[PDB]
Amino acid sequence: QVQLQESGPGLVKPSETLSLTCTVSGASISSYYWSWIRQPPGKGLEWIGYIGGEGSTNYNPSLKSRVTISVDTSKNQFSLKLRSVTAADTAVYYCARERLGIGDYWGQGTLVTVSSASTKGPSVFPLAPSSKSTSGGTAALGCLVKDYFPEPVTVSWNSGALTSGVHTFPAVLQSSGLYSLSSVVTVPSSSLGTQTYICNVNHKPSNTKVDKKVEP
Amino acid sequence: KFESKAALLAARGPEELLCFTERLEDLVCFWEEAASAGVGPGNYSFSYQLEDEPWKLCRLHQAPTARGAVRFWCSLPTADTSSFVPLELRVTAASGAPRYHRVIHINEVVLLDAPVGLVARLADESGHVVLRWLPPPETPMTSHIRYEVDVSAGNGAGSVQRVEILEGRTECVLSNLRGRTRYTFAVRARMAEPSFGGFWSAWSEPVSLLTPSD
Amino acid sequence: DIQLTQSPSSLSASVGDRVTITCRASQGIRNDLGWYQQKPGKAPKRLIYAASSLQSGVPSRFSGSGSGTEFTLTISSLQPEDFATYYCLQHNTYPPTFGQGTKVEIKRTVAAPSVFIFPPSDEQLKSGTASVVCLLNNFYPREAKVQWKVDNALQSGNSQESVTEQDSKDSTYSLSSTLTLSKADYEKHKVYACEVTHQGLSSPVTKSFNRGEC
Repeated sequence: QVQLQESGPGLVKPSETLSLTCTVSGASISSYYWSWIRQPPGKGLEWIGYIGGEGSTNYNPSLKSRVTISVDTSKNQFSLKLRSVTAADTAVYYCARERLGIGDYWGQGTLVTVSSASTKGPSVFPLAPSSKSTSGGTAALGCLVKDYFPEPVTVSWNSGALTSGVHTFPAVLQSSGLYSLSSVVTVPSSSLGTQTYICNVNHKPSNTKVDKKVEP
Repeated sequence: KFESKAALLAARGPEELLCFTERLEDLVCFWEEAASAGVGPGNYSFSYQLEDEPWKLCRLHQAPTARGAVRFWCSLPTADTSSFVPLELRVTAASGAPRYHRVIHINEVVLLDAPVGLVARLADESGHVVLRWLPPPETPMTSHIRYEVDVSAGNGAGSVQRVEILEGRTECVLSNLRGRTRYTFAVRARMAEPSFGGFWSAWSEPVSLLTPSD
Repeated sequence: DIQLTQSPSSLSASVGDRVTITCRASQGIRNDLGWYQQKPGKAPKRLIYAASSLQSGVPSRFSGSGSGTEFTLTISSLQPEDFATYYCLQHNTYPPTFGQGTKVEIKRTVAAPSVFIFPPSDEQLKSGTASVVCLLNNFYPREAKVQWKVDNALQSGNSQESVTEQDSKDSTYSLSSTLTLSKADYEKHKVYACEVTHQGLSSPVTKSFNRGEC
């Protein structure tokens, strides 16, 4: 087994720091070398630096002025420390295991946004089918995710049971300086009768935990 | 042996690291460049991993190359060396500024010693030279070594003829040689098959014959 | 830092046929490359390592070749799940650096956009704002022109646009458009419609809802 997960996501305000750590489980960190990687959303990936059970490190000349990589053996994890944050740090951040130039395996992926704006809570509303009693066939439904900051907003369906039909949409910048979503689902009205539609949202930055069902 | 097989390879690629392997027991890594008074072996650090173990040392040794440069090199044990499986090595400077981080397939850099015991004789049978040689010493299952013979006609003459010897053969007759000329024969060697690719060995030390009148 | 310039920038291939991607380096790195795959919701996965050695687990329809300066990754037979953005990485001369990043898209028989238009359920009206959720479940090609209209009149920069990443299973896009108006405007007007002029049917299709039609 090879597994990695990054801790404490969220938001950051300029010339501050980051406390991303990476939970390693499977093989012993004693052996291999580990890396972090950065990506401004739709622009390109940048490698930042490595570190082993060696203690030894290396940082990209584009961040060496800032960057620090840490290593705790008993904890079995490794921390990125990054200071002097700005609007050139608005990016996706992955941890990986350098067996060669990547690491066979990358960490799930963490988003961290950077601005003056602070945590903002998303809102949730059902969307019933707009039917009369005329003509049917299939059917679409859905919750909603409206006005929030920053990201990410994961939306499942009833403890992650339903699946085939989900189409969580990309967030879009409105004008209120706040993203917005839209999470639909497709099933015949043949089962709009023998079960109800209950999604369980999460937006960790502003810890929002909702449960809006969608009836006929 | 070393200096020579180092030389053979330094024949291309500037600041590149070149590991190779000889009798297929120990791999050997090396790179070059003389600079100034402030260097040394202890100046660099050579870390390897026989895929998935604790890291070790393609462990350093400095030497001056006859060309007036510097060479850094090192080897790795045999039983550990189990071919076909990759190997990645990380080579860093004073401070752990990295200068190489390469993956190398042991099986594909087999470099042989030059054949040897070269013997040319006229043919008690026409206008041919008959060539016999012996495989590079201490080389495992010789039976899959292919050779190539070269025929020079000499700096002053400045000419050639080349021949691909069947794998595992050590003889060959050389026909179509001008009368009254002086021929210089040299042989080289590579692992035939299967899998394990590599490089030509040096040319064996040569042997010349002066051909009789036509 | 070394520059890896990939091409074509993006692509569009059918299921089946043989996609090929190149990757040129500002300085020959020879052997020292990895190809990578980035799926939409997923952390990126490593197809090729050491320029040409296939990683464990990745399909054998993926391969890579090349050396020194130009590199090729080639997907021998395209799958719908083969949707993703691919990147070449270099670790010859630190720091490691990636490519621009060829995105590839799945050409797939033209499909019709099954349309819906849902009620702003009563709880969104205390926010004080109108927003109609007009969805186009499973369509192709992407080329979408959704025009909202209040009481039969085309509007200027009124709608709110979103669009999903191509499906892994049947390769179809889905759209999300929302209308912007005040609680004052919603309670006064009655007609609201999206004018889907998609290629799916040979004529436009429109769905609506009235507040006095509960």
